[PDB]
Amino acid sequence: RPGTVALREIRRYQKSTELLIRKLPFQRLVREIAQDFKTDLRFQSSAVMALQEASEAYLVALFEDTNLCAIHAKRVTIMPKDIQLARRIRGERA
Amino acid sequence: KGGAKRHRKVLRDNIQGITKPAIRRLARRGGVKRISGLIYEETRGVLKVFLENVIRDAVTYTEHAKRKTVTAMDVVYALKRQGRTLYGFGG
Amino acid sequence: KQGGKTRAKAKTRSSRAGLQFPVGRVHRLLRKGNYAERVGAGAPVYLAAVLEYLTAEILELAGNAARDNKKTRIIPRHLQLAVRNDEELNKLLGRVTIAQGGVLPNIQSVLLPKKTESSKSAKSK
Amino acid sequence: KAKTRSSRAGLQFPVGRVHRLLRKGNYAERVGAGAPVYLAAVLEYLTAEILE
Amino acid sequence: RAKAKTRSSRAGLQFPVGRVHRLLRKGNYAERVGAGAPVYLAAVLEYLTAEILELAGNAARDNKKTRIIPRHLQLAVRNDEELNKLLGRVTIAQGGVLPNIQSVLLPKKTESSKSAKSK
Amino acid sequence: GKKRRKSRKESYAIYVYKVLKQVHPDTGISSKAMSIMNSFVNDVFERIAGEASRLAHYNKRSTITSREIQTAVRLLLPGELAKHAVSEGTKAVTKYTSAK
Amino acid sequence: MAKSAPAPKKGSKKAVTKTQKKDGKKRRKSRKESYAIYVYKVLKQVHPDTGISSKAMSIMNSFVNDVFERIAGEASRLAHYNKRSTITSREIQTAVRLLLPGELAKHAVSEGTKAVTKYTSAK
Amino acid sequence: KKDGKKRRKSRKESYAIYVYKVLKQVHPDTGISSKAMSIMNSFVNDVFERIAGEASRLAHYNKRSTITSREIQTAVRLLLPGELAKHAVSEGTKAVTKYTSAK
Repeated sequence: RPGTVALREIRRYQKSTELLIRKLPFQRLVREIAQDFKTDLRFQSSAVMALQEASEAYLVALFEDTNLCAIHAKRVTIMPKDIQLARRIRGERA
Repeated sequence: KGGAKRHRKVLRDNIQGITKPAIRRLARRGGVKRISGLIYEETRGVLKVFLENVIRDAVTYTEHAKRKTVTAMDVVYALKRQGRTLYGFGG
Repeated sequence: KQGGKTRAKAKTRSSRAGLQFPVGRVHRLLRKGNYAERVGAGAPVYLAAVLEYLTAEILELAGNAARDNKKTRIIPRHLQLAVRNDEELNKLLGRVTIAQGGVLPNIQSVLLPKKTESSKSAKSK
Repeated sequence: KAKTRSSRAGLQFPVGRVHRLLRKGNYAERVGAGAPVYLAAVLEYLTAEILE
Repeated sequence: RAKAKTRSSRAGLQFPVGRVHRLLRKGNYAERVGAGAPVYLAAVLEYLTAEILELAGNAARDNKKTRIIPRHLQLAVRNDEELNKLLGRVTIAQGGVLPNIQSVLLPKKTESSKSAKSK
Repeated sequence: GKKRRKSRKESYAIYVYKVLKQVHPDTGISSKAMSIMNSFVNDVFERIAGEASRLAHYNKRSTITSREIQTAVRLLLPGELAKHAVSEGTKAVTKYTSAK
Repeated sequence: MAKSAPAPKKGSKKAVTKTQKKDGKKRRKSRKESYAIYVYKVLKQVHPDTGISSKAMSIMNSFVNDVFERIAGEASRLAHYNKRSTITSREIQTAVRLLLPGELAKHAVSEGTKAVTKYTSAK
Repeated sequence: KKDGKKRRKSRKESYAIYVYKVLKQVHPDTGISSKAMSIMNSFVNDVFERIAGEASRLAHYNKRSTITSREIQTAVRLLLPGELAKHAVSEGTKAVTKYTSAK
């Protein structure tokens, strides 16, 4: 039984067209990062959604790369090793 | 040996000129301790696809300049556009 | 008016701020590239100052790398060592390829067999 | 004015708007008349194929 | 017939090059002085003053302050090793001390492992 | 003035809809899709225009003509897409030549 | 020591061999603009006892041209983004914070602010 | 038109304004305090005395009976560590050329 509905989650989440990260914590998250660089920054409704969509798609693309790292090492789970390798090979880490 | 005098079989062999010692030096320079047998063939394949993409852009640059001779500037434009910028030739 | 006068304004090179790089050549190159409809005199001076510092900084580190290799003339290896030494320089010159360069001595730990190479149970296979 | 440049070439995308953006972007000192018509056709072709 | 430009402005410097010329003669360091000495000395002083002030501003930013106070001066002159050698013996008025703690002083007996926030 | 806020917004959404109604006349489009299409069309124009400008500077000409863009079209578009786009580009210029 | 503004002398030095003395000469090639004299000059100031080879000089020559294209190209990008047609000092300064990383931008901005102040407050 | 008010015009030997000026050149939007300025004023005086003292000793040792850029260049290398000595010598060479280049 463990892992059975994980495959079911693939079917629903890959034809759903929505955002998975909670919007309100992300709304306060962009303010905290932006405030340190400069103070008194006003955001917009489109700005939050545009920033969130790029971040979520980046994670999905990153997770797919780590998926190929798991099968490479005869694994089914994404250890932190997979993410570290994917960032270096893609050149995003440095 | 003038004229056409062209012999072309169904296969090609100039790729095989890059052989195991040539591949071995690159593997050692990258720190790879040991290299498998089929990597030699794949490395030749990786060289073929990488060169093909570069020449496609470079050919367009060369003909746009009405040039029958390739120059360091033309290959730089293809390399810079693809992101693999080269410093040392041209400028 | 058309009145003759002596040299009242500074009849020196356009790099009046002590810069050695020519801001004038940067100015015409800006016009050559058609970057902007109007180009102020501040841009070529500012660009040269950044370029002059960047040129001096790399050569300073390249010379230090040359001292490590015990060489007087700066070679592309010394320049590549400076670029790949600091993260700020490495990030900026990330995917660039240098001519006649080398490879930094980076080695993975798994490729050095040093713990009782004889065997894992006793002193031989 | 009876017909536009886009209609003359058979294209639906505004060739003149592409010409304005080319002048706005300062890509070249001078612009040929055959340039925007070629760019508009390629842009229009890609839009039609993807929508197809 | 007037002071059109100053020696500092002639050399592109801001420090009082002319004052250095008088100070060199005031101290009786030598029988005579040359023209290259004040310009060489003024540029050296400008680099030292600016770099420490540049580092002081960075230290002030880490301390969430914009007005440079003597605390920021002390932090800058003890972090860098090169500044440590020059200003190791001199003392800073109103300055503090860097947050240094020995291994034996932590709760665990002779243990120095902590979270990756300051070390 | 009287209620003048007609700032020109460069949008291809209306033109994307019109060509949509010709390849597939009995079809509709959503505004959200038009926003993506408008950004996609503008980005493609910027890439080709940016590529075209570089080609003119390489040849020391600083002039953009159908030859420059046709080379730029061949540079980025793949083999199948470029050859069909080249014919479409060649069709447009040769049709516009015989006009008026 | 005479006037040479007339057009006929604008293009000359052909190899027609109309020579009275100094036979060795050729035709004016396109000026491949290089920064070799400036790179060498700044090298001596920071390191008087350090030389450099021609291969490194060619690498640097391409480096300035590529960097100049990057910084000026980025500078023209945000000039259109804010609907501006004149670039004097703010577009590049903003581009410096964009192109160069944190520490590198700080050095470029600080020296650039010093340079523009030195350029002004005179003449 | 004569002195009139007087008896409190002395002690110009302070580098307070110059330290303030160089601060704005590198950091335009930051401030300073008199307590910090006093240390900078003391720092310049202490550094200059050490540098000028080293130059004075070199002149006595070599019987040159003069002070020029060469004496300070030797003194700069002695006092400053390697990283600081390299930059200080570069600044001195950079500034010397500009002064000699023109009036």
